[PDB]
Amino acid sequence: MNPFHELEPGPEVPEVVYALIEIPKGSRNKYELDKKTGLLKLDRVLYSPFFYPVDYGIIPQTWYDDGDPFDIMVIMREPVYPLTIIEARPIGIMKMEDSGDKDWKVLAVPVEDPYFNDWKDISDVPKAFLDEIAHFFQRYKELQGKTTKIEGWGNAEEAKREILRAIEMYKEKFG
Amino acid sequence: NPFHELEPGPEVPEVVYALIEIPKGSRNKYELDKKTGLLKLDRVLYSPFFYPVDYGIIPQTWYDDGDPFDIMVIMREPVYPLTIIEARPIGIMKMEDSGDKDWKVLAVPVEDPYFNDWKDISDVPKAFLDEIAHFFQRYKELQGKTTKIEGWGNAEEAKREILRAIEMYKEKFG
Amino acid sequence: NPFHELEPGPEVPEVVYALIEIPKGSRNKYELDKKTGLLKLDRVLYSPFFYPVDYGIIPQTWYDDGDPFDIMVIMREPVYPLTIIEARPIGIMKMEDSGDKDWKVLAVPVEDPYFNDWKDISDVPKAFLDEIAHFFQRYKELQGKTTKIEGWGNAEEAKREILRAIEMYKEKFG
Amino acid sequence: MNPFHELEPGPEVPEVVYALIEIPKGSRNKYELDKKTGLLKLDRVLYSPFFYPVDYGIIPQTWYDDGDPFDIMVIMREPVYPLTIIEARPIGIMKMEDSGDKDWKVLAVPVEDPYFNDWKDISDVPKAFLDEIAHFFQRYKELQGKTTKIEGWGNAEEAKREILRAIEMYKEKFG
Amino acid sequence: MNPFHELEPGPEVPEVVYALIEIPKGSRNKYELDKKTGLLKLDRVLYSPFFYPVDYGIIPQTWYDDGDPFDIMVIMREPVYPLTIIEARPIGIMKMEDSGDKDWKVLAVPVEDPYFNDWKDISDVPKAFLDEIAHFFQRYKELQGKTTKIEGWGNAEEAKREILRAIEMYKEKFG
Amino acid sequence: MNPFHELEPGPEVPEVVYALIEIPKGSRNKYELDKKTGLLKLDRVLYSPFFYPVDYGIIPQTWYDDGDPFDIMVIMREPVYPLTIIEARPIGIMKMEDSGDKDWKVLAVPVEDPYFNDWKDISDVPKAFLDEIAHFFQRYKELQGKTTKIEGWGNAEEAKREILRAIEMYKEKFG
Ligand SMILES: [Ca+2]
Ligand SMILES: [Ca+2]
Ligand SMILES: [Ca+2]
Ligand SMILES: [Ca+2]
Ligand SMILES: [Ca+2]
Ligand SMILES: [Ca+2]
Repeated sequence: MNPFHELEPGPEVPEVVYALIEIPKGSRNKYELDKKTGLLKLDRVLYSPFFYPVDYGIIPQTWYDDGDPFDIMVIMREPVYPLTIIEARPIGIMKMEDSGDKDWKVLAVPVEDPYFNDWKDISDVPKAFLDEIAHFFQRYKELQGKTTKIEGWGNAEEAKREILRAIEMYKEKFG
Repeated sequence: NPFHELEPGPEVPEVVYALIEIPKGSRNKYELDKKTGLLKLDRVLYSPFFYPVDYGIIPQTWYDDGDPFDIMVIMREPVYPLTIIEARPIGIMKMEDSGDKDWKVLAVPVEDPYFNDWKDISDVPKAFLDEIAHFFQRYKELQGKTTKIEGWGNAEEAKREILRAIEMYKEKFG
Repeated sequence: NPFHELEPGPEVPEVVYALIEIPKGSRNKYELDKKTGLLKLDRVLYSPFFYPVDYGIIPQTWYDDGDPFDIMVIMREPVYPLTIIEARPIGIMKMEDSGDKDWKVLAVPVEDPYFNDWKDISDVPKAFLDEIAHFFQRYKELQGKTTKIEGWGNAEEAKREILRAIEMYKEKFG
Repeated sequence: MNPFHELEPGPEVPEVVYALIEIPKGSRNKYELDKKTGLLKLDRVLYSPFFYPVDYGIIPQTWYDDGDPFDIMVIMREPVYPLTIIEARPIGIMKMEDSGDKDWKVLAVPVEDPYFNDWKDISDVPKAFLDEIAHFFQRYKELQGKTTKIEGWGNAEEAKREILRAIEMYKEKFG
Repeated sequence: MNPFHELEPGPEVPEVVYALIEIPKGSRNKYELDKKTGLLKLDRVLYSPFFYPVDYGIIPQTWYDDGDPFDIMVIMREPVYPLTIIEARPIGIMKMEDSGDKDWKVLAVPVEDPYFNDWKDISDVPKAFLDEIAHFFQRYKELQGKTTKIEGWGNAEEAKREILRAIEMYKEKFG
Repeated sequence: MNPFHELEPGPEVPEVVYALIEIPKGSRNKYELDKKTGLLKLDRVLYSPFFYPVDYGIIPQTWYDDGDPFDIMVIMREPVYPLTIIEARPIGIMKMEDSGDKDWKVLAVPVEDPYFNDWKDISDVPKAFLDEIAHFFQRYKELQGKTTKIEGWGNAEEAKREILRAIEMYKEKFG
């Protein structure tokens, strides 16, 4: 069974969504979901000594403008294992373009860690942390000759808007 | 869902399967999603405690608290979530959590020769039993929940409860 | 011995040195050997709890409990024991341990821009303060010791106590 | 169901095969796929304080002379998680017998780590590294009283021929 | 200052000794104390994928027949850092010869971990654990062409005897 | 006191030098020796989620054009602890400028890991690995607004000449 197709986008969209984690914070290995089988697959080893600064994954049953499931980054104190489901509250969105593709990514916090109880919008995140995430996506494919453009951060309302768009796109492509 | 498809064990109740959800050393509490059988984050423990054992469930069991029967396996090196271990029950922790009978089997892996002579609760260092009981006594304290630890039962008692849980599953499901 | 040779800080009490003894995530409790200044195992915590912060002492301080003044530094990645960190005090945990005044400074590292806007106790998520207090409330429970947590003071109060501890050191030693 | 039966042997066999990893480098726990459910299973804890020196798994849809799927060892700088699929280039083969059975193992490098771009055959591997792998397999079951015999290393050409034979054996026995 | 010369052999010799740890359990790197300076030094990387099964170090102010400080192995649940002092209770001794040298090693438990409160003699240790330690020292230098002979285990009384011998030897060589 | 002043530059300079490690591979924390006490000090947390790709330290009793001890990078398979001494063979040198200062760094392999026995010059290192190290230094201070310039790599001969120059500079400035 392919988790991407079988799980709902979340229990209370768009206030609480499911994040299906593919890459735990601290990994230099970039994993993806195998399209056919739903197994974890190594996509590549990052060409530079950078690590994913957040737990990284996808929202099930979404589709985005770049022709992939919609990506979500979840701030976890202790990283989870790949293929773990996290109930996540979206708090913002990173706007960026990768080789002409709109490759925006939702930023979210776990609902069930009380540490983040007061994080509800992009302004609640330390600025240095946002910069470190943006710098990662700006440079992580530099040695592969790819250029990415970081366009800035959007707030929680914008993230939620985009999640609803992505859910609709999925329904139109597969349903 | 691995909970339904796997047998309770290759030689019940002397050897059961433990389906591990939480490796020793984790502060994240994981459970199985009941719809899909994927691992799911239940919560992050509110206190800086870590699971002192690999923690999971015995497949095709059901217990008084309306959940699969819990099992704790002592592993020298923790396994990954969703790993099956063949485990020998050596005892049982008796506890209530918010008025529900929430007993948990203590077990050792059959395939680690380190534990070959552990066969009953008396073979476990007492400081180690204390640390496990203390974990369950306090790990939900900041969530305002009360747990009562009632003590430890021996291997025979553990095995009786396993048989009871295997029967309860058959009733409720088929 | 690093405790005696290092100054209390480059800009007391706004910036102090923390000499780390125990990295976050350790179950082993380390201290400095007073004769040699080497790291020494004090004990293994009796319960499966881990230090929720990097834990150490402020050099050339002394406190009411007859020890160097304790400091807890919030580090995203833990450091190695015997590492010096430049730390900004943002608060103070008030607690008694077996009748001794055992207060501990809470601090953030100056050189991690993540914490640039943490300047007082109100900037810390309350769940995090709770988890620290809970650790010290229960970590010696199985050793039969009682600790009393009296609450948190703010940055100004922390800095006053640091000045007091720096003076106490000068009295007792030279 | 069971990734061993559902996945193809590789996207471009035998030049590029899939390695389905069961044991990450650094593990003292020896895991195997439960061939009923396809879940990871603990087979044993190694009796000696040795760790797997490579990420160890099987090639899907293969069968070998010893009556199990064909083993593959992938050199990863950062170990992956169990049940991860890696696209791998075979560069050689370890010839060994375990309890009288032909228990040969493919040695491979990941296609998507540029570090190994110039590793194409067995002669590209540091000799000390080949020795460490062989010594592990020579001794890891010694306290269990089993005997293994290390017969040496074959080159990439030989490894690829054996992969094709294993693919054929699977077809005859199941397909 | 050199810790080997400055620290006493222990607070209550031979019932409780100091172990100055050089190698934490799980390390493949073999560290030693630099003779001149007392700093940690890499001696070698073990040639095989084996890890030290115990925290490993020396007793300060001792000298043994093999012309080195007397070695001690401490069973720790969580490994310590190098150059950490542990108050340790000797419970046995491993008898072995390395290239003609008597290279016996004390086995000990930490006084301040209540897990080991009842471990007082060699018979309290699981047999499989003793075997795993012995197998490690039997084979860890095999690829270096060295042969070691394991002669067996002695009890707590014998360990204590040897500690007293080693303390006296030190006094005669340096004092 | 201060290992930087007490230790010799190496046992057989410039063929074999001592590397005194300050930062283990994998660290995002940047450590430096406190030049008053010789204790390890946190200099900064890197502003970006990058990790040191090598074990990083200094050669004792050296001084360089940028007014600090000469930097050395040691390739270790398993990282060591801070303040560990490694006997290292120089195989090359990274030429770079940091804020207008000549901040060149020796690249070296450990003498006592047989894995690197055949690494003797810069051409023996996989090109992707040299690129990853250079990219780290090109970008690791970008969010601090500092600029570094990577000028390329020199061979073992050049590295050894620079080591001798640094040893001489130390003598003139302190000795
Ligand atoms: Ca995308
Ligand atoms: Ca239960
Ligand atoms: Ca105190
Ligand atoms: Ca085989
Ligand atoms: Ca010896
Ligand atoms: Ca420099």
